[PDB]
Parts: sequence; C-alpha cells; structure tokens
Amino acid sequence: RLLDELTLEGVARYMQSERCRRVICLVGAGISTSAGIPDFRYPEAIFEISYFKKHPEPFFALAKELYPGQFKPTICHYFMRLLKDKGLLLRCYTQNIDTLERIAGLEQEDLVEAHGTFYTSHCVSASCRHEYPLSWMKEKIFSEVTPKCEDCQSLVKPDIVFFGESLPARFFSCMQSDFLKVDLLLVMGTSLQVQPFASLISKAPLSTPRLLINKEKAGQSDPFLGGMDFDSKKAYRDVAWLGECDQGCLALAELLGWKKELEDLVRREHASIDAQ
Amino acid sequence: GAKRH
Ligand SMILES: *C(=O)CCCCCCCCCCCCC
Ligand SMILES: [Zn+2]
Repeated sequence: RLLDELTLEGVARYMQSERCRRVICLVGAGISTSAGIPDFRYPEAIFEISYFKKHPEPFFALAKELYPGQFKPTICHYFMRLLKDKGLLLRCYTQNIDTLERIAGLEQEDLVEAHGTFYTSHCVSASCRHEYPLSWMKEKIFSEVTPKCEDCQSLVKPDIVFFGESLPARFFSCMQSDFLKVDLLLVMGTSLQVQPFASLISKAPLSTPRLLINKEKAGQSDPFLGGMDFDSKKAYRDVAWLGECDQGCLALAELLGWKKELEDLVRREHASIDAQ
Repeated sequence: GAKRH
C-alpha cells in the first residue's frame, strides 16, 4: 500500500515522493472530446478491416465528415507534456489516432500509438509501401477522391489499426519492458473496452497505484466473465476521479503545484496554433 | 492478439 489515502490528494502526495519516478499514461477517446474529436460511443463494419478491404470508400467518406477543423490539444494532453518535461513520463500508450499527443509535444519515443495514427499513410502494396503525409491524405479525403498511390496506383491507407488487425509490434515490445518498472499508471478517458489495449492495466506490478480519470468507473472485473478495485474493503491502490479529463488533470496539477505552469503552457500553445 | 471489442 503505497498511497496514504485512496484519493486524488493521496495520488498527488505519492507523485511528489521519491518513489514515484516512472509514470505510464493510458489514454483514450475521452481525452480528445474537448478538442472536437468524437468518441464513437451492418454498422460496425466501417472500422473493421475485412469490410475496409472490400469497400474502402465509406471509411474515407466518414473520415471527411469527421475530420476536425483544427488540431488543438487539450489540457489533458498538455498535462502529459508537463510529465515529459519534468522527467516523469515513461510512456503514453494511446488508443487515439488523432495525433494530438504529438502536437502537444510528446515525441515518438514517448508514445505507443496502439491503434495507429493518421499522422502518416502508406500505399498498401507490399512491393511499394510509399509513405504519404497527413497533408496529402487530407486533400484526397476532402476532394472525395479515394487516395491512390502516385507510384503504383494502389490504395493509400492511413496508418491506423482497424478492428480485426493486429496491433503494432512496438506495442508488445514496449509493454514487455515498460510494465516491469512503472511507479504509477494514469488511465485517462478510456473505459477499457478495447483489447488487447485494456489488458495493459493488469501488466503493472501489483503495488503500482492506478488513477482512473474518466466519466465512469471502468476496468473492474466483470462478475460473469488484475481488475480495478476502487471500492471494496480490499481496495488498496486504485483511485477513480469521475468527471471530464480536462477538469481531472487540472485538479491534479493544482495539487502538484503545477496549475499556473499548466495554464500558461496551454494558453501559449493554443495562441501559437491559433496564429498558424 | 487483434483489435477486439
Ligand atoms: C481504433 O480504435 C481506431 C479507429 C479509427 C477511427 C477512424 C475514424 C476516422 C476519422 C479520424 C480523422 C481524424 C484524424 C486526423
Ligand atoms: Zn504504391
């Protein structure tokens, strides 16, 4: 029992202690809804790879309708930027494809994009695999033209993991090493319903505290089917802060003495983006 | 293994 109290205040005191050196963030769609990226919570085929292979046009039509007007990371994203800058961030595992972690200043070394990313796209032909930037992908999406490779005319696909596809190799190689030595799991904006990503919480040492910042309690073991234990008499390390990710991260920042630093960073970065 | 809901 490393937390002195199963509260946000207890987690904050723990992170200010000598013992908390390596933080892993696990994040999902709830950390980007305040940036305008929608959380998506027969019709489920539009994100399954078998249908995409048969007809890619509805995915690219959907991508145009849901492309965000601007890429402005949230307070939550910039809280993770503070973790990196203060030397606490071991890794951010994200379920999100929206690139906002990168825009907030997390580097590829900092990130496991477990479900891929729109940041880059590739020709699907095994012998070609020409890479395309999001700028190029965006204009093909917005022209309502199915993106084709300029070298071989095969389909060009954003580097995202469709449902039914294997996760990237880097997800498994990082998780095998990272979770040996994690001092704190910050689980933000995910209800832990997507596998194998959700199983990450059970990979931490049993003594590692886990803070969930989310609209609902999640990750508890199902009564019919390493789960989160917030409320039992045996609960010893898991904390649930229930609300919007931005507000939860602002609350934790304030307890850490980072509130002014976080506000200044968000305002300056947002002003810079607004000016582009 | 694969991305599963
Ligand atoms: C697995 O969970 C990945 C699901 C990918 C959903 C694709 C939706 C397309 C709209 C995204 C455009 C914004 C990215 C810059
Ligand atoms: Zn090609």
